Amino acid sequence: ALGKLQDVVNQNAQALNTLVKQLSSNFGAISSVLNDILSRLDPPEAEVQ
Amino acid sequence: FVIRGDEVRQIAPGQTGNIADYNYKLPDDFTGCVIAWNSNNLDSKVGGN
Repeated sequence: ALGKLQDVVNQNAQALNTLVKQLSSNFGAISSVLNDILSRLDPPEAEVQ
Repeated sequence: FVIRGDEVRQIAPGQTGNIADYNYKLPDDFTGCVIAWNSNNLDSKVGGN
């Protein structure tokens, strides 16, 4: 019966997780971590990715 | 200023090198024009300039 409510929660929760997981995505960049790119590439090169 | 031919590429936005790092750096948002012309007849000495 409470699904309607539970449903909502999950959606919201679900969204956040997706959002968080997007931080683990390259999107074409060499890496998904900014610090790694900065440490491994100079700003002229790093900025591209 | 005066450089060598190989260094000509270094004179540009988003460039790295001895000249760019230590001698003359351009901003990433640089607006202007770069004009480089050989000056061998003017800047070369037989014994070494």
